[PDB]
Amino acid sequence: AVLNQPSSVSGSLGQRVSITCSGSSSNVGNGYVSWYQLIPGSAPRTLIYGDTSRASGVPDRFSGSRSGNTATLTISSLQAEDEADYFCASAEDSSSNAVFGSGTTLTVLGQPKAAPSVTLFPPSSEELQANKATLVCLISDFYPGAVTVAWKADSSPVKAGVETTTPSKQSNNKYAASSYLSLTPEQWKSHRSYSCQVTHEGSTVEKTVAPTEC
Amino acid sequence: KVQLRESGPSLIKPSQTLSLTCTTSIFSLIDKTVGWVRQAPGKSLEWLGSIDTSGNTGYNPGLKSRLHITKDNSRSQVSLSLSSVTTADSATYYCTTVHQQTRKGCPDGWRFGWDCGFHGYGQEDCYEDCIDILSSQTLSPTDAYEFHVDAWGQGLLVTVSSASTKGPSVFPLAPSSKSTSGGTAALGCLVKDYFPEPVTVSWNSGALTSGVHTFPAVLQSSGLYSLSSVVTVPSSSLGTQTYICNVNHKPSNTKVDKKVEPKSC
Repeated sequence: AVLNQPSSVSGSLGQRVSITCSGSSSNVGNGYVSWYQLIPGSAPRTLIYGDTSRASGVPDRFSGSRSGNTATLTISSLQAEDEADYFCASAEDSSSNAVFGSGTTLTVLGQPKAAPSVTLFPPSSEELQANKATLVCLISDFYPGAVTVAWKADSSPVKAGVETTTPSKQSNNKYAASSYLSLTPEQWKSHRSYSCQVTHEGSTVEKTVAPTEC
Repeated sequence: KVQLRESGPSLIKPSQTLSLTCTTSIFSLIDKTVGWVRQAPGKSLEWLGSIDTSGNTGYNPGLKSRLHITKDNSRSQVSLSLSSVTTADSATYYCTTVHQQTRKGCPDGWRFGWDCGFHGYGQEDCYEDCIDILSSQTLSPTDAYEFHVDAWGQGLLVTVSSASTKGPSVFPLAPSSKSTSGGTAALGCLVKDYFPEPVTVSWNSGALTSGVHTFPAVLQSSGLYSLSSVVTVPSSSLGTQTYICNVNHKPSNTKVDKKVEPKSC
């Protein structure tokens, strides 16, 4: 089984949202619902147990309730660091047969936007001497967490050999992403330059590197 | 910070039996129940099973056939096994301390006599009507099952695949004259061509944490992963302060310390 949750909820910064957990009498209706917070890159964190009790270190703005077969996690004074996946849980016919909900991704609206900083690294001398070459475009400190990356060799768009990560949150709650262009040392040295172009909210930042430099 | 620590292979071939163990007695294995929870990429948390001070075991009904959980309070190790794994079993496996126990409860809308405020014989029973209690419908309490995870381990990533382990190659991402940002500069390490996940990165053995971001990995058409770790540092320090990235690839029992030297222009 799996408890039913909305896949996505959106709350505004400083306001309140509720995450719903709908089950049945054999689980949610048994009266001991727990909640869990999962931030990418960290281990899960217990928030609520026994429908309403906060775990050690859980602020007061996190509150849990239940009405029959439906439980609710209400978060007030939303902060950016509340963005995470939230799961409910309940025993079922046994305190050792636990069932979790499908999970809810919380987005906090109204956060301040930020244009990305881009640093393009050329292939290292060490990598070239190992007969490989990787251009590394690092993109950081932007919000919202969505960008598109394009590469050029001299002025020719480059399609093959590009790998780009989906943006993820930094420690300061802004987003970062990375893009890679694999080349041969001969391709690197043959062209006069390479560029990484990052588009974010209708604007584009381009960084260029040349083999004739450091 | 005291933790629960999972151990086991990071890579297992299809069909083999994933064997894990959790080892920590500071969370008294003699006075705390240990459970196992997993999460596969893009899926929700999934219960596996538990075992308490006694050896009482409870299993996820849908998976109990392939699951076996034992312990050794001697070595203070709870150990889980999962037979006939498939790619659907690639996931993070978490060791946890868990609160389980059956308690007597009343149906929703009912309260125990003593909770209603009645003292005397019949106070331990459940009552539909706390006000006119002497004529209230009454029930003997029923079992209410209580569960919640109390402590979470950091988790062990397990990849089910026929491909072979490969340690990383680490290259410097050195800062240069045109690549600075005034007072600060970005430098990092490229962690190239490893399998399976995960890789972790620290800087100067953990002493440097301000400004550090380790990116998620990319999966290349080669089937190998690469990632980068970056740190923003004072531009005036380049040359005097040594910067060393500490790369850990537990799946291959590899650690790399790479000094990132600044470029001479």
